[PDB]
Amino acid sequence: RPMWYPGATAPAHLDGSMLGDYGFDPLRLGVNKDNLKWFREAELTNGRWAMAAVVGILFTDAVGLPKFWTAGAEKYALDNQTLALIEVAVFAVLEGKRYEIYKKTGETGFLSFAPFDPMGMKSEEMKLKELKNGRLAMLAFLGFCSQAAVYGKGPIETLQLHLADPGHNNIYTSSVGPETAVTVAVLCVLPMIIEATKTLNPGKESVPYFPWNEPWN
Amino acid sequence: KYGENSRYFDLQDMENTTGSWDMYGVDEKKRYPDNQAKFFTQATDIISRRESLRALVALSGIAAIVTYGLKGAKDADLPITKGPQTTGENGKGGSVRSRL
Amino acid sequence: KKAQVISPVNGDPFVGMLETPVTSAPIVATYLSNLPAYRTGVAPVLRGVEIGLAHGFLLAGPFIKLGPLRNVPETAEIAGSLSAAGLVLILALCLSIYGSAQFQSTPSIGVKTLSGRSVARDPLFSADGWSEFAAGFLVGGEAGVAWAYVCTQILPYYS
Amino acid sequence: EASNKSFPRDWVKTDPLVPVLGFAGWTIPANIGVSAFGGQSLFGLFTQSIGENLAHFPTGPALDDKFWLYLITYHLGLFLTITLGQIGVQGRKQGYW
Amino acid sequence: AAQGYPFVPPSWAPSVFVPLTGLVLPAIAMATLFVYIEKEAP
Amino acid sequence: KKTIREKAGWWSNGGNEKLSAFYGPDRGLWLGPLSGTTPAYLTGEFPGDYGWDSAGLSADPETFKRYRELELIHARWAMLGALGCITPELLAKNGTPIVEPVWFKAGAQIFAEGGLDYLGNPGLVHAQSILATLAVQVILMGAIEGYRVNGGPAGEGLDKLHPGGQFFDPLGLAEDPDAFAELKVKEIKNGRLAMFSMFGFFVQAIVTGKGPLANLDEHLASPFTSNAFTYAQKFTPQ
Ligand code: CHL
Ligand code: CLA
Ligand SMILES: CCCCCCCCCCCCCCCCCC(=O)OC[C@H](CO[C@@H]1O[C@H](CO)[C@H](O)[C@H](O)[C@H]1O)OC(=O)CCCCCCCCCCCCCCCCC
Ligand SMILES: CC1=C[C@H](O)CC(C)(C)[C@H]1/C=C/C(C)=C/C=C/C(C)=C/C=C/C=C(C)/C=C/C=C(C)/C=C/C1=C(C)C[C@H](O)CC1(C)C
Repeated sequence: RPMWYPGATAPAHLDGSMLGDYGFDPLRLGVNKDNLKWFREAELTNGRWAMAAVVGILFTDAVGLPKFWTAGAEKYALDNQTLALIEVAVFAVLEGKRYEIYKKTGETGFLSFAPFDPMGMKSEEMKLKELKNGRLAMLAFLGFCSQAAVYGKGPIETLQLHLADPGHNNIYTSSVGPETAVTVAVLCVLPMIIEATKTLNPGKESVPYFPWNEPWN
Repeated sequence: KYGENSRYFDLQDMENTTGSWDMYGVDEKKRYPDNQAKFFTQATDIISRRESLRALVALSGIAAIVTYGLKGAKDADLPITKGPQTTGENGKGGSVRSRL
Repeated sequence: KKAQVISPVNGDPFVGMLETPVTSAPIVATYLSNLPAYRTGVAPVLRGVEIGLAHGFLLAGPFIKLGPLRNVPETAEIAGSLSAAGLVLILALCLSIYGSAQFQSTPSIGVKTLSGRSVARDPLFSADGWSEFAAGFLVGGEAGVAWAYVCTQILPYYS
Repeated sequence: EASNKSFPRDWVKTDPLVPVLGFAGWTIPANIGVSAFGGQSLFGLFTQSIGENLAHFPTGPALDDKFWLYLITYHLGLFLTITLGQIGVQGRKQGYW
Repeated sequence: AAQGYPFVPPSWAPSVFVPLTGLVLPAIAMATLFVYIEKEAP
Repeated sequence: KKTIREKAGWWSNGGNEKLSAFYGPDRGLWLGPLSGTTPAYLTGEFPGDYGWDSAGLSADPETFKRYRELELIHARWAMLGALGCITPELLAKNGTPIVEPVWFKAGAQIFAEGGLDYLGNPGLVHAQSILATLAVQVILMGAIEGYRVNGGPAGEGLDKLHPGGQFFDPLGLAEDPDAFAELKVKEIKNGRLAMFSMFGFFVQAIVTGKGPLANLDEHLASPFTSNAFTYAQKFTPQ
């Protein structure tokens, strides 16, 4: 199976049993298996919400609407506090039933539809596509907020800015330029350090001395 | 046996011999209201494990202390956040040589 | 010259506790037995909630009346309640790591109750039991600190 | 101690006559007028101090109140009388003489 | 990052890292090294 | 015999006499102890049996189950009404600008200039025509109320009054048998209360012509002068 960098050897806990397993856990947060199940459900939930959020920010910035980091300060039909109140009140039951569905099944569900599948298109292929698009959408939303924090523009005005001058309107010519440049450089040279770790200790997995890892075993 | 004739050592009763006693512990199950017990058993379900409670502690404490540094020490109006509000002890480097 | 009060513990003069009125007076033993620490049949999570409510309500007072912001009128209670919340969180972490450290051996010796009937071991003194005890302690402590703030806000004669 | 194998529950041998007789033996003599008090008594001045301090009910007594003197002397003698009464009752009942 | 030499820390960096290094990292470290030292060899 | 914490009902595990007061022959009745002869067909196996068939309309069991159906449907509709009658008035006294928050004049809001602002906001519903509103209402309600009697997309072979599948019990409160049987009589008692209160809303709108929360405030201000008797002289025949 493909990996997060070419020729990567996966950790002993990321043995490809789950989907999206590109062997990515350099911090070994998924050494515990129940933690890994909870983290998979959390990955897919963060990703579902970021999918909806990315498409929503896109639909909002596509038309003449307030910017997504200023849309909360607009005036609405309800007061702020009652909005938050009803939100908490309904999400109480919603997330309670979702947590119950996780405890029962191990996957998500709406309220009682353990598998929210009106149109029965559930598959492992569709699961992998949901996971992949959800990771992509988490990255996309992070980028929305980040290049709306450097600039005062949302997704597509910044995209048009990059398309206007690709060499001069990019992340390395903005205020966060240098740190992203050095970060990208380190991330490019990192896998060879990791591959040295794998090479000079052939077959021997190493423990990185982390608190969540229980490295004394 | 144990409790009579000053026979303070019995192999069949090693708890009374060694002193493994519950001086005050009672084993009664009828303490709390079952609605309240259900509430407070359900309210602790997500943290009833060691690693999960340590995760909540880490999250909440990192967040509390980070937002303390960002807004809370200012909301508390700590002097380190307000600054000196004066010239300070700049020009008085010493009693002899008043350095900056 | 009769009627000696001080007795050895459970009649055993070699264990070394010397049952004494402060130890084993009827009212004192009644009070200590009724405390949620010594209710070895109830779930440890609920006893932890009760203990934590008490301790989180009491330890807000010092931070409120003696903290660094004790003299600013309205910021005092907020500051002290946040401080008590932090201390309760620290104590909950302490309890969790204590449950990690202590409960690994499962000692096989039984427990009696000063009257002969071999009671069971308290589920509190088990890893899962102490995990849920610390969970209950966190929940109850934060709730008790919050209610201490509430009582500063709503009580009539709160000076 | 070959005996005392259970820590008896009646460790204090309660005779309800003891507190009554101690309160009576201290307080009734505590209501005898002496000219050092100006013709008044220790317990009478004590009840008067409590009356004046009950007027301003929330705030507590002062330091120069002279209420504390009456309280402390009355309770010294009272606790001594009750203590020696219990001792004497359970010394006459038991042996000890 | 900042104008001039980049990688100048923010103004709020002390206010964050001094509490971290002093309240958080010592908590993590002492907890980890407590669970390590009370751990029993199987 | 029984200790103090059991009399308060601390322990919800050993409660088996909870349905004894609402089902079975030893239950509460309509006139209490002043109702001896319970009707012999109202045996108490259904929720809301207080032994009240004084007009005798439900002696036959088929008529009785049709009347039970009508009672529960009217109960749920009046519950939704009595929640949906006061809450525009509650949100107008909150400060949300609903322009005609009384329920008996809310239908005329669609004949205004700006149509029917939902929460007083043009960003909301903003429905202008009463005709398309009633058309989509009769289409949607025909589909739903026709799905109700013989099943449909949200359950087919379920009970005609209590389906409770994945759509009508999504929170799952009625999984337990005793909890479902207790919340049945809770439902029908809240529904009879709301049916009585909706009849009160109808009569209060007819003879006073003001808001029900306005009626509540005019009774809270003056209870003895502003009762139902100060409007008793409003239908005198001249
Ligand atoms: C022992 C005393 C006792 C009495 C007197 C009543 C009385 C009543 N209960 Mg009952 N209950 C009693 C015990 C208990 N009830 C209940 C639980 C219930 C429930 C759940 C219900 C009742 C209902 C009723 C009513 C049934 C008959 C009716 O509809 O009258 C109708 C006739 C009148 C009330 C008299 C008319 C009113 C007025 C005095 C005369 C008209 C005045 C106007 C000025 C006239 C002008 C109008 C003109 C324009 C035409 C009746 C008022 C039912 C109800 O509420 O119906 C309304 C009902 O649903 N009871 C419990 C719990 C187990 C009891 C325990 O002891
Ligand atoms: C969904 C992924 C995604 C995509 C398609 C883009 C695309 C773009 N970004 Mg955004 N960005 C992202 C994620 C993404 N970014 C994230 C996660 C961050 C947080 C670090 C940012 C932060 C950011 C800033 C601060 C700036 C941009 C800018 C830009 C533009 C120029 C590229 C550049 O200099 O940034 C390079 C981006 C990174 C180094 C971030 C990591 C990107 C990852 C590796 C994904 C790369 C794309 C992926 C392989 C395939 C995309 C899927 C599909 C659309 C084809 C371009 C429109 C610049 C711009 O428009 O200025 C005019 C700019 O100033 N981005
Ligand atoms: C498994 C699937 C689960 C799906 C659950 C249902 C999700 C429903 C999301 C909300 C959809 C409502 C849209 C109705 C049509 C509006 C068309 C329109 O013109 O919009 C127009 C509106 C804007 O219009 C504005 O309305 C405001 C309302 O006060 C103001 O009045 C403004 O003046 C007006 O301009 O656009 C939107 O509001 C779109 C927002 C949609 C997302 C809202 C946040 C929800 C995010 C969490 C979702 C939680 C899901 C669980 C809770 C529900 C459980 C049943
Ligand atoms: C039991 C018995 C017994 C004996 O024997 C005999 C007899 C007497 C006969 C019987 C009795 C009966 C009765 C009482 C009946 C009654 C009923 C009712 C009242 C109902 C209501 C009923 C009521 C109802 C439905 C109601 C409903 C409601 C609804 C829909 C809604 C509404 C609304 C709203 C939201 C508001 C807006 O703005 C509009 C509207 C639209 C307006």
